[PDB]
Amino acid sequence: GHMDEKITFPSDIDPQVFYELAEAVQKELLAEWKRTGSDFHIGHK
Amino acid sequence: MQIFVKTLTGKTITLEVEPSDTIENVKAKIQDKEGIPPDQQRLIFAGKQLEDGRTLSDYNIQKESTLHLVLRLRGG
Repeated sequence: GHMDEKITFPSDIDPQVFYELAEAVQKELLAEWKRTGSDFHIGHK
Repeated sequence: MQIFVKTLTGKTITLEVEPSDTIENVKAKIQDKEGIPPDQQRLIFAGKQLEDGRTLSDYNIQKESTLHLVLRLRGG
C-alpha cells in the first residue's frame, strides 16, 4: 500500500514541545500516535 | 490566579483559574481557547497526566505555572 502511517504536527501540536515534555510521556504518546497509525486527529480541528 | 498552558505547538494559552479549579473545568477553559472537548484533552503537568476529578492544588499547581495540552487519542 501507501501512506499507512501519518503522524502529523498541526497548528496545535509541534515536535519541539514533544521533545521538551517528559520523555516518558513522549514515548507513550508516540506509541499512541503510531499504533493508531495516523494519530486519528491530533489538534482535533 | 493565572496559568500558562503551553500547547504541544508551543502556543502558551494563559488562563485564569484558582488552585481549587478542577481539571474538568480547566479543560473546559482550554476548549474555550483551543476548541478541543475536555473529554478529549490529556492534560499534562511536569510529566504528570492530570485527571478531570482533581484540582490544580491536588497537583500543587499554583499561580503563574505552566501546563501542557496533549491529546487523549480517545483510545477507549
